[PDB]
Amino acid sequence: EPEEPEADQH
Amino acid sequence: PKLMVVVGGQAPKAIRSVECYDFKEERWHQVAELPSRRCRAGMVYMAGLVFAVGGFNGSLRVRTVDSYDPVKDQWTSVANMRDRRSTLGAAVLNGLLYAVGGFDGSTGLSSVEAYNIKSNEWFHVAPMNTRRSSVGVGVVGGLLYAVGGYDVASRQCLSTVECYNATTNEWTYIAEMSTRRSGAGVGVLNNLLYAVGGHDGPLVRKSVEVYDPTTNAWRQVADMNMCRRNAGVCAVNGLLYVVGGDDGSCNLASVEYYNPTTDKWTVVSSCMSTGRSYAGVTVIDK
Repeated sequence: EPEEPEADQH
Repeated sequence: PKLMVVVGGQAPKAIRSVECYDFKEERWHQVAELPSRRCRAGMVYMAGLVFAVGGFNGSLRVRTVDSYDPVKDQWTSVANMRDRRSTLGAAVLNGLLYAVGGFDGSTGLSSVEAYNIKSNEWFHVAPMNTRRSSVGVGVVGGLLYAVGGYDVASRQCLSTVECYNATTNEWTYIAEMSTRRSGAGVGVLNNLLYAVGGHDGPLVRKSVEVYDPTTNAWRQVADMNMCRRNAGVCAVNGLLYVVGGDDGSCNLASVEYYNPTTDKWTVVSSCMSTGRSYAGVTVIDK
């Protein structure tokens, strides 16, 4: 899964 | 005599480092490291211990909780939360530790759970009105506030704020902030609730605003010296300290403090061992 915080996922 | 404690964070990946700032010596120190790498965790001081709550280990979002005994300089595991929570806010209210919102690896959370240290148990309480990941929290006047954050349902960074009443077990919207702030630092100083920085998409804020519960109104104060999202915030000796964070591109090693009598932000001369964002920050007795 994406390592970025949710606000930063695109 | 206080110490500021900074726990974990990204520098640029999740780290174990725990640093303490001694205000009298005016120096930073490394103390016992976290048992496991963590960033995006909640952090509180309760019952003489520092609680590190949830977070992200660089791979997975976690439901782990550990407590730090500053006298013994030792970390100990406490009961896991019900839910994985990363970029949550954590606060103490009426002797209970609340884990508010966050992200479980799938979606942002409106759920909230509370920890009873007497029984070492977590239990859900009423959920928030809105899902909020990267949410900041603060307690003032016997109420818990959840400030801004990110709502995946609308794909929006949030200007709304809600307040939790533990007597009625209800979340209620309060006055809206002047702007959207995901990843705002939140602190309480002289009966004012501070919302510090944050971002709206790639637009990282240096602005800061304050909320007065007695008037249910927000107003802006002086801008910080730099834009910061995901900074740690604490109040010490009449000042509001803002620790690290990032400007959307780089992690910050600097700390700056706000003096509400002069309405000025001052950068602290001594920085942390490295730039770190998403670090837990609290204050303990020395």
